[PDB]
Amino acid sequence: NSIQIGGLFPRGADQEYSAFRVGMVQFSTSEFRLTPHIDNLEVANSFAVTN
Amino acid sequence: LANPAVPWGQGVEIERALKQVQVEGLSGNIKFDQNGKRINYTINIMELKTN
Ligand SMILES: *[C@@H]1O[C@H](CO)[C@@H](O)[C@H](O)[C@H]1NC(C)=O
Repeated sequence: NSIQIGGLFPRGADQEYSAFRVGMVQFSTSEFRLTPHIDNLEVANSFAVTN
Repeated sequence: LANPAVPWGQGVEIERALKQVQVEGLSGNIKFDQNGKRINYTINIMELKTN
């Protein structure tokens, strides 16, 4: 019951990813578990976001 | 899309080639700056009259 979810954090976002991980810890459950793949990028770059 | 993207060298040369172009055309004198915007254009200012 593994659920793969992608994520995109703009370089320089720390507390956001922190709150993301904290959220991962608090809302974790025995039924299913989210398996995030995080990718840091330049959010203003359209090419980077597309890729 | 292949990562990391690698650009071809020739491209820069073609770019410089295009930007250095100065020609005569329907829009008048056509010339570009380093960034690619139009330069030395003539915009005819027109008014609608009865005739
Ligand atoms: C062409 O554009 C440049 C950029 O502003 C300007 O300095 C120059 O006077 C222009 N030439 C004419 C004939 O308008």
